[PDB]
Amino acid sequence: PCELLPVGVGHPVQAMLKSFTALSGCASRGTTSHPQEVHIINLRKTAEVALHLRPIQSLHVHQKPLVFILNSPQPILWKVRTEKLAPGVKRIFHVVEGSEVHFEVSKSCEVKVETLPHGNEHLLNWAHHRYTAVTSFSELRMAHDIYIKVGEDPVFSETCKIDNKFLSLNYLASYIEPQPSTGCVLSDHEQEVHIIELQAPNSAFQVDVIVDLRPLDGDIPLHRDVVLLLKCEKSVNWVIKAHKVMGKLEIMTSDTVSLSEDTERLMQVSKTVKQKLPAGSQALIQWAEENGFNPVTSYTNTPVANHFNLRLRE
Repeated sequence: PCELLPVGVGHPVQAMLKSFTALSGCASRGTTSHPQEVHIINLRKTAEVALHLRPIQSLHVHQKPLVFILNSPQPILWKVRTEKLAPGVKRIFHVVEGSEVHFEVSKSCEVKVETLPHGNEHLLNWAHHRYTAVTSFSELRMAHDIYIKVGEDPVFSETCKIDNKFLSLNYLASYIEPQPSTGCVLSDHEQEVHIIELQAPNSAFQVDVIVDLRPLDGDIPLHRDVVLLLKCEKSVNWVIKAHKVMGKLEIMTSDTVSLSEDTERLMQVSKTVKQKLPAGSQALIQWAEENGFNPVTSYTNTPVANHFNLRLRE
């Protein structure tokens, strides 16, 4: 009695794809002997971007003058959020026409509108003409939030040589995109059994696929037993993150399973034993019903995702 269909917003399982948007970059300690730090962001395709700023781990407070060169193909409204950045310090922002910068405030700070080149090397050259040395360069495929850790890190060489394989935890951007699925809702004894069949987690091997478990409500914690049948064509590590749900948790899969500390505390997780599950909705619902997991609540088939939001009834 499972009529498989493209799922709607009410389906209990909602798939998402999380990704880091870095394309290329560099970092340098070469600004140490210069009066200011220069950080370049080169964004690729009104748009709003939150720019989170904090010092590198080896610094308690950051007080060195800052220069941000914020390049984008279309205008952007920048929202600057800072933590442990000393007030009253001269911080400059170079943006494109139509772009603006807003802060969580006039005190040694200005926004300059520029004509900026689009090529990475040309933008780096534009910066070298105004400042002798640059602290970081990050080319990004887009983003909702950009996280920059300011300060001259000693691990870096003296120059900024852009590299398409460069990655620093100091300069990161995150993007989360909802993904479509097919599936069906079928239905008891304060238990829910959910079958998630993922075709691909993104060819990055043994990557994490998060299963986030919460009440649909969000304000009221639930007493519910949960059974998860997790199947993937590729090798994945299923990461279980339960919130505001207490009960038995049974996981059926041939893959490895990581449990969050909150999950092990909230729920009574049965020792996961590797289960060889069949493929397809028909064979998976039948397997569940034959191994004492009755009734099945839902089945979800997802072509691509590395994050699932499972919301339990009431």
